[PDB]
Amino acid sequence: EIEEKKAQEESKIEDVDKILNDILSISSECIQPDELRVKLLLKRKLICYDGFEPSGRMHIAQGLLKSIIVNKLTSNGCTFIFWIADWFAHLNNKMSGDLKKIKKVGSYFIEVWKSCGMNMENVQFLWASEEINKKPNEYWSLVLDISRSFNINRMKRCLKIMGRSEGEENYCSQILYPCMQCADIFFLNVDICQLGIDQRKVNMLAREYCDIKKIKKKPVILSHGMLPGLLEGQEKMSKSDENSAIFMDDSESDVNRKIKKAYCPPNVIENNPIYAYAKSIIFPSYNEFNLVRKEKNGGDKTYYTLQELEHDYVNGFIHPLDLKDNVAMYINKLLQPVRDHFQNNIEAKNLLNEIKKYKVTK
Amino acid sequence: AQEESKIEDVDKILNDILSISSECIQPDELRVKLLLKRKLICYDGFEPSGRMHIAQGLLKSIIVNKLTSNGCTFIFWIADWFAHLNNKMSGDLKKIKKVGSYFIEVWKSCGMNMENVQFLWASEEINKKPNEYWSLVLDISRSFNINRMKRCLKIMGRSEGEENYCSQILYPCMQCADIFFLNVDICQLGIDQRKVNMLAREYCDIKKIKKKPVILSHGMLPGLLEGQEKMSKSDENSAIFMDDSESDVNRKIKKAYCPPNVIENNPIYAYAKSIIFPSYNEFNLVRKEKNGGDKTYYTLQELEHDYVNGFIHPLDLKDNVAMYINKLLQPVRDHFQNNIEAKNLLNEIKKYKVTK
Ligand SMILES: Nc1ncnc2c1ncn2[C@@H]1O[C@H](COP(=O)(O)OC(=O)[C@@H](N)Cc2ccc(O)cc2)[C@@H](O)[C@H]1O
Ligand SMILES: Nc1ncnc2c1ncn2[C@@H]1O[C@H](COP(=O)(O)OC(=O)[C@@H](N)Cc2ccc(O)cc2)[C@@H](O)[C@H]1O
Ligand SMILES: [Cl-]
Ligand SMILES: [Mg+2]
Ligand SMILES: [Mg+2]
Ligand SMILES: [Mg+2]
Repeated sequence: EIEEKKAQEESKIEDVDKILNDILSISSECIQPDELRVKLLLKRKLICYDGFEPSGRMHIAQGLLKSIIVNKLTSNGCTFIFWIADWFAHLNNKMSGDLKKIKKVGSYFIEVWKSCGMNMENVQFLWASEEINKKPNEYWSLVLDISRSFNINRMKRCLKIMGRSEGEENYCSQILYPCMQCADIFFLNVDICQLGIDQRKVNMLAREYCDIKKIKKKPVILSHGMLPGLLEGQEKMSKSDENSAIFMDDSESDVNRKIKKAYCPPNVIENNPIYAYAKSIIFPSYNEFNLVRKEKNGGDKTYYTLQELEHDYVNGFIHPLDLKDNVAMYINKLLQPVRDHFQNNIEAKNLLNEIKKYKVTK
Repeated sequence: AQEESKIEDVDKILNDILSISSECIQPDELRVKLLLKRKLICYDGFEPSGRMHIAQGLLKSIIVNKLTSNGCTFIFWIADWFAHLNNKMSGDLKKIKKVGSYFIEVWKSCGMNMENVQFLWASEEINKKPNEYWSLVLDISRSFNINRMKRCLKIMGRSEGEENYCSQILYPCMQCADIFFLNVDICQLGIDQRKVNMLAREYCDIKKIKKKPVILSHGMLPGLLEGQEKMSKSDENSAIFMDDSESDVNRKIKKAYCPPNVIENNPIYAYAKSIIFPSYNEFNLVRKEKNGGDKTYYTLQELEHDYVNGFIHPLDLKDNVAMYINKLLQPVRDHFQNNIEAKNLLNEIKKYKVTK
């Protein structure tokens, strides 16, 4: 009974190390893998979350890239919260600060995520407005206590989380908003903040708040990297950077048109967004990269690892046009279930029609 | 023609109010208000951050009773969450609430036990309508930049000099929201609060709200010692407290600043002018014959002439101001000496360390 106990304990540590190692694989940065390892030792599921301003069409980093990450976590003992940050978009002047339009876009985001090929068993969609107003004393008390703990300058270091900067006129809303986002982490009892690296400053503020308050339960920051825009030098795909985005409602022709003229330098993967889509979206989705091409250009070839793919790209074995053509085809295939849903479901088709009539305000 | 009477009345009302007030942001709006066949809503707000000083009881009572007697409601906003946000009473909301309770006991025994006065708790009222309240706070924050809002630091007793926490941006957004949340017609606070009252009127113009609050600011009662332009818990030994005993009052007044011939920033004279003379409609100065003998003052003009000309020595003014303050505090003393439950409450809050 000492050797089966030993074999019971060994098998558990190997499981955790493998669970940790590929939870880390979706990530650009983890603020303490050792703390993540610790948290995966709990019997319970770990609460993870990301949050979204409903501010316009959804681009493929928020749908396609997101679902890969969420699927990895929910198949590894996590629960995942999508926080529909409607009050936040309103505070940040989005959708002309019209909350009815914001909530329409939020419903649209949920329709997208539900047809994204995410396993939904351990996924929840929570609306900021609804949840804050279920427990408004607890929530605003937290907001106020966070505001007392940090000075203004420190909080202005979080402007990037709302797409703002010191350069513009800074409204007091830009102090309230990061206090609220920080409060959300505690309000939602999050174990893992799982947002893009542009949100990291307010996730670090939350850890700092823990030290200030002598809270030992600190959230782990599991940041994912920025999916780049189509054009050279666009580090971040977004509605804000013109011509940078493929959207979740783009048609098969739109995707083909956008990929064709995207930046894809020969022999180079640094700052190459076509390669980035291959590496961050297609390869995790398919677990191989199957490069299809004409016999004239070398026929088809399957890449079973990312190193294989990189090697053949930098040495000119893969021409840019072959890389672009396959990336377009795989993005189109990954968007097929979303397209089907908005063609076959007339309520959802309606809703997409309504939200596309809106004006994208900043 | 009976609106003739209506207009004569209101004009008299307005003249009295402006005299006691230090500044009124638009008499003409206040006149329009006073000519609404409804009850106007007035308010003042207090952080429960320590013992109450005489500006907040004895002086407060004079303007409150003038407004309520004309049909107004006067809300005393017990700003418990604001005190916690402003780091008072060690941020112990339980102590803040006990202080708030003791405030109500003081106010009820110094002239505010009345139908037209409401004692409302900030925490309680915000949590009845939290979506409405916080939506306002957020929309106010969107409307003003950080520099504009830091111009309100004085309303919390803070300055640009010290470390400015984000709580000092949130607090004025919340105090501004209160004005609309409480449907206030007249903000009747000290002049140290005027920056955020002006922000509320600016918010109305930004939002095209035509119902704008009148700001009716009262002047600051000076502290006991030289150059303390404002009595406060903040300056130690600046304050006479509503719970001070007769020996405490006598001790503090004897020690106080009272420059001969000088009325400017002379706190002893300020207490005579702003509290005693309005409360009694006269000032009876008791003195020995060799020092000028007893004299009854029926106007502030004569009191000022006699003081500036050296007819009233500072010791005589002090002895009489102390007598009168003790007289005015007698109903408070009797309440806390007899109402054993108020007695126990005073004994507890006296034991609280005042924090900033
Ligand atoms: N190009 C890209 N590549 C990869 N990830 C991306 C890219 N663009 C955006 N994201 C990620 O999408 C999510 C939404 O983005 P956004 O709506 O801007 O978030 C905000 O405003 C946040 N303050 C919203 C918010 C509010 C409260 C709260 O408690 C949590 C969050 C974030 O995780 C972004 O990092
Ligand atoms: N020496 C003095 N002479 C004459 N009046 C004085 C003197 N000292 C203080 N007051 C006056 O007493 C009252 C309380 O004072 P405080 O508790 O400091 O107020 C604050 O902090 C206010 N932000 C509290 C507040 C919060 C929310 C809101 O919706 C309204 C108000 C104010 O009206 C002061 O002007
Ligand atoms: Cl409400
Ligand atoms: Mg082929
Ligand atoms: Mg009453
Ligand atoms: Mg005599």
